[PDB]
Order: sequence, then structure tokens, then C-alpha cells
Amino acid sequence: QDAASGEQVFKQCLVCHSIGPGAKNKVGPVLNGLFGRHSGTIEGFAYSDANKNSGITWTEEVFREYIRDPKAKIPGTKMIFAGVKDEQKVSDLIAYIKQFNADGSKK
Ligand code: HEC
Repeated sequence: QDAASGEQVFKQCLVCHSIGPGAKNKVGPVLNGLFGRHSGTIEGFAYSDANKNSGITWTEEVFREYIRDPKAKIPGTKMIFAGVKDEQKVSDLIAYIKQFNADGSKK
């Protein structure tokens, strides 16, 4: 869907997460090159066991179920965030995050 719209959705994430060039870890891990990556593997971040040992691989499908209700998909996770319930927002959110390569550069 719409990346430009996803950027506005991402603003709730921006508080804890960084994306794009020069992104660094904050309260949450950097989200550059998220899709396809295994959960709990961004270097330098202190993940909870819940996240680190979950065995999840981030695909669009799994990401959509997770962002809807984080604590439901990863009980005990440190990401105390309510989640994004809107079907359209999630699709735009995905479109926005997918533009980035692991190094922050735009595809
Ligand atoms: C701080 C109050 C956060 C907000 C708002 C959002 N996220 Fe977050 N996220 C945060 C933490 C502390 C962590 C680590 C959790 C843990 O248990 O260690 C995370 C993690 C994620 C992950 C998994 C990352 C990975 O496995 O490498 C994802 C995919 C993620 N968060 C995405 C995300 C999005 C898209 C958000 C806005 C809708 C969002 N988070 C908000 C902290 C915070």
C-alpha cells in the first residue's frame, strides 16, 4: 500500500525505534531491513528472552499478526505497546518499513 501514509503511522514507533540512515538502537532495536530477519538478532540490543528465543522470522504475515497485539504473539515482551488494529494502517506501515535496506538506504 501507501509508503507515504505508512510514514505517518510509523510516528508512534519512532519514539522507541529508529529507521533510515544513521539509525541507532534506542528503547527499541533499529528496524532497517526488518523483513526476512530472525527475531532478536539486531546487534547491540538487549532483547528479552521472550523476544530472543521466540523462533520467529519476520515475514509480512507474521508481522501483521504481531503488530495487532504484540503481547499476544510474544508474551512477556518488553515492547509494552498496544498495537495497531487498523487493517489499512498496517498495510501502509509495512509499505513504509519495506523501503529500507539493512543499512538504512532506500531500495
Ligand atoms: C517503545 C514504547 C515502543 C514502541 C511505541 C514500539 N516499539 Fe517495537 N520494540 C520496543 C522494544 C523494547 C522492543 C524489544 C522488545 C523485547 O522484548 O526485547 C521492540 C521490538 C519490536 C520488534 C521485534 C524486533 C526484533 O525481533 O528484532 C518489532 C518488529 C517492533 N518492535 C516493531 C514496532 C513497530 C512497527 C512499532 C510501531 C507500530 C513499534 N515497534 C512500536 C519498543 C517499542
